[PDB]
Amino acid sequence: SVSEIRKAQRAEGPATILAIGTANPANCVEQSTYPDFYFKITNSEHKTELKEKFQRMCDKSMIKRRYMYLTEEILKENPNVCEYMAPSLDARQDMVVVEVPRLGKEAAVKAIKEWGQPKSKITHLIVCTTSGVDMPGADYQLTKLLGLRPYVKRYMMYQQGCFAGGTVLRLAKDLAENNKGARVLVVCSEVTAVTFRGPSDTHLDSLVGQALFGDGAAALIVGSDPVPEIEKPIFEMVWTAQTIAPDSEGAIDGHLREAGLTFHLLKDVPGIVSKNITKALVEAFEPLGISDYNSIFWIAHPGGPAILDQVEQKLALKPEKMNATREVLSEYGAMSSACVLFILDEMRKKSTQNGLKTTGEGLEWGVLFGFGPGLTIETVVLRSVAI
Amino acid sequence: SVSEIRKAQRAEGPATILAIGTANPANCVEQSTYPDFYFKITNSEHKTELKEKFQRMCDKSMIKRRYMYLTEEILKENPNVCEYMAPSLDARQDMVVVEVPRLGKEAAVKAIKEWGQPKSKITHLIVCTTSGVDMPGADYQLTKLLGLRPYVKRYMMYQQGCFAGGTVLRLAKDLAENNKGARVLVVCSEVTAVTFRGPSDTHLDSLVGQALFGDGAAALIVGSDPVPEIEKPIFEMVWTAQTIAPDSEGAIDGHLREAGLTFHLLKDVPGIVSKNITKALVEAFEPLGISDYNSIFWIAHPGGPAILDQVEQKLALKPEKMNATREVLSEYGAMSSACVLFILDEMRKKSTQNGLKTTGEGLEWGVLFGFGPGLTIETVVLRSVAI
Ligand SMILES: CC(C)(COP(=O)(O)OP(=O)(O)OC[C@H]1O[C@@H](n2cnc3c(N)ncnc32)[C@H](O)[C@@H]1OP(=O)(O)O)[C@@H](O)C(=O)NCCC(=O)NCCS
Ligand SMILES: CC(C)(COP(=O)(O)OP(=O)(O)OC[C@H]1O[C@@H](n2cnc3c(N)ncnc32)[C@H](O)[C@@H]1OP(=O)(O)O)[C@@H](O)C(=O)NCCC(=O)NCCS
Repeated sequence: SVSEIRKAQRAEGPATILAIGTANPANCVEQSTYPDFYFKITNSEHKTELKEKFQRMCDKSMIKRRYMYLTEEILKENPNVCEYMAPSLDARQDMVVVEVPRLGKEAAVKAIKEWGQPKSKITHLIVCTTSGVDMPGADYQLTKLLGLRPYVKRYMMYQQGCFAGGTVLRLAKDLAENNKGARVLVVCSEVTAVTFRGPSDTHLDSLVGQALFGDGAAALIVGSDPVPEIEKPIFEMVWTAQTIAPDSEGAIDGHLREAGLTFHLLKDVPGIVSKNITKALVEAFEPLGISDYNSIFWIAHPGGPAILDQVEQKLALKPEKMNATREVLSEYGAMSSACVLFILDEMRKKSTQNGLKTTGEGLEWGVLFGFGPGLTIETVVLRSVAI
Repeated sequence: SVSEIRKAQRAEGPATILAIGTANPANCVEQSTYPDFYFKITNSEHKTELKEKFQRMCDKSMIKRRYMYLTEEILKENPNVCEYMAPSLDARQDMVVVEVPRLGKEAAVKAIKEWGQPKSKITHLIVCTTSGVDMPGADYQLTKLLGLRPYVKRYMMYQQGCFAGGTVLRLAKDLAENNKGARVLVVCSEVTAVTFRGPSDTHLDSLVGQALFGDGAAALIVGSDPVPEIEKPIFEMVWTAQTIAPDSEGAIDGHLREAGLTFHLLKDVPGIVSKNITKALVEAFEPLGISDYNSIFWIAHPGGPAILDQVEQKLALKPEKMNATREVLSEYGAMSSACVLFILDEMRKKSTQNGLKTTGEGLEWGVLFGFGPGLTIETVVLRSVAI
């Protein structure tokens, strides 16, 4: 009886990513000229030293542009958003409670189109965001916007931060694998309207966030037991882990206050990530018998370029390993949770477009990393799919 | 290879609740005298009509007392919290970012003691709260406070609302069932310091929340494949669902603003719940061949007494079905997500104490309901355990 129900209820194979679709606000912000725009829009042109400092951060960022919900016209109507710290949460919340599900919606409609199956077959819905919170949440708004069934099972992940691209995958794996037929829509939608703020020379950590963060959503359809020649696997999830690096208390903290979401960097993030990445890698791939980290395909949250460079240096990865990750950093900036999902998209499209044998750059096994508050490391083990 | 990994990775039996422990702030607030305390502490004694209205709500509430982090001494130091709508989120956040994990901690240490196994066997941690958000979140604070392993896999459910006692169970089921050996610590910790506010005669819905909400945490250890005679099952989870009632847009909304968390009731919650409960029940128990709702044991989020009375009337449940739920309402008030978990505790202790044959009041099959924003209904199907 209960064991017979349990056997009939559960799926059989590994959770598989079966579609990926992305969206970004229409406003494109060039990085090259960004320090002049940002310092003028925040009435900080008098702060010469600080500005110079910010131009060096933007030039070193390895970001060419970012898409941003916030425009100059929005910023001229919200001077409290332009100050470093002024009461402004109600204004930010009003932007992102709407923008998050609207952008989410765009991304999900593309993934759903790629998937090709009836949206009423969507059984579970994971929404993930670091901007804004609301009740009913963005999961409820998206259910309504997309026309999903009313009984879809919802997972609203609010205020998670930069590692949550790995969390959503970790979550989606167990939902798809334990429920026969389940098809998970995963939406990660991040708008920086909640974090934008003016510059202050005693809060340079906050200034780094202003050079690096950008907006965007990605959506996946995740499922086990794909219907062959009807659904088309892209990646398979095999294993996951989540861990907190030692000696990293306060490395990446973010508080939602009356003045919005503030971020504070209190340790050395690039050096904590580098120092701990090997540990993560051995815990993942030692049971797979693999020890050569240039033989797997990589996905790494690009929390800025120094994380990437210090991980590549640490392990002696060839320069090419981080190509997809850096191509996403270049074109969109760090989109918090959505970022690693754009990198899966970027990798599978490039491998397919270039005639490679797998969606994992020609390779079989892959890794995806999420880095963020705690200092937290999310690891997902992937296997590519032939062709 | 991947199928062999998948077979070795997954658990076998149904997710089982193996310990439950609860905690509440030490301040006990009598309901009988509460309208005099509340109207004086919010400088609203001049509002006679409103006060009378509130005394009738408190007398009708069927709540004898509630435990509250907020004291008069805290309230005299935060007059902005005492007003209906004054800027006060930073003050509330500072209370609940600390109180949530501290209260959570108390509850979890009791469940962990009851469970009896090494805390290092805790593989997953679900924290659920509707009060406050922070990064790193309360999941991270609790990992640290309890000494859990650094690699515990964390699920931070922020700003979920009153149905999330059913969500956490739905989540815990799939984590325990898909991962061999996994042992889930589930903590639901709700402090109303984020919602307390003064009275306003054009916002009576907000006034209802002030009569009903109270604080508290509950913790569970959830696992499949219990080790017989080492771990002691209390309830087994068989099936879950989550759904959004038709025609309920805006029934229970809650916005986190600069003035704190506000709640708004825009429809008839008791009549929406009653009207839809039968549907939920048939979707759950029709595949079990059961149609007599007095033959299963009940657990219902007591979002106030009218929900309970209108559900009991609708279905013709004997008065006794809602005994445990109402005993928790009586002693603690509505503790949001934690509430239904206190009711499982209350039911299994009473059945054991009174010599009944199961922990489900002598009965085999049971149901737990979560009601909240959307208008959302969470259903969990339970089976009791012998003795
Ligand atoms: C910011 C970044 C793009 C600059 O690239 P870079 O290769 O490191 O370039 P540089 O070393 O010349 O330094 C850039 C500026 O960062 C500033 N900076 C970065 N972290 C700082 C900190 N904790 N305190 C003070 N300044 C800091 C420096 O003052 C420096 O300005 P400078 O020219 O006056 O000296 C790189 O530092 C980076 O990727 N940082 C991100 C790390 C991170 O934690 N991201 C987390 C997201 S919240
Ligand atoms: C509040 C409650 C405890 C009172 O019990 P009761 O059996 O219904 O008692 P009564 O019908 O005499 O009414 C109590 C007061 O509720 C007030 N009330 C409740 N909902 C209201 C609404 N939407 N608009 C105005 N007043 C409302 C009434 O004005 C009434 O005051 P009264 O004596 O001036 O007329 C019961 O209404 C209840 O359980 N409400 C909860 C429903 C709910 O949505 N909970 C969701 C949590 S956010």
